[PDB]
Amino acid sequence: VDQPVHNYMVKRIHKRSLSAAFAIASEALSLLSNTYVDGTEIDSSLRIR
Amino acid sequence: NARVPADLVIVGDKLVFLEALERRVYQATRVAYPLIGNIDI
Amino acid sequence: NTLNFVRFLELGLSVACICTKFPELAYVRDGVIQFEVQQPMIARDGPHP
Repeated sequence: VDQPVHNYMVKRIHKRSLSAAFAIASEALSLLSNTYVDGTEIDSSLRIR
Repeated sequence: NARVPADLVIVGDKLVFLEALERRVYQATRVAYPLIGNIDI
Repeated sequence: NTLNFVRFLELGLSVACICTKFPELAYVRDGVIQFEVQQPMIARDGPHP
């Protein structure tokens, strides 16, 4: 004679990640830091670029 | 919900999607597409 | 007999080029074109740079 069975199963999570890089050059960093400002009509275009 | 252009096929008695994402994703990048895996014999 | 005159626009080959009129072509020493093409990026993890 048989009896009915109950099953208990437990799973767990698995952790991963994603990575992406983003670089700015030294000249653009010097333009964005508002250091050595001079000739405001010709450096504004470089800053906008 | 939003309306999206995507094809739907019927297999057996189930309505499934059929995506072949190779132009939307993995195009003009530096990564290799999966589902092109290798076998060893 | 009379000839059947061909115009280039009515031909099917006119779809393969962009014709444009330029009168001062004899003075042009060098003419250039420019392209700025960017590419997408996928994001991953693990033992990858």
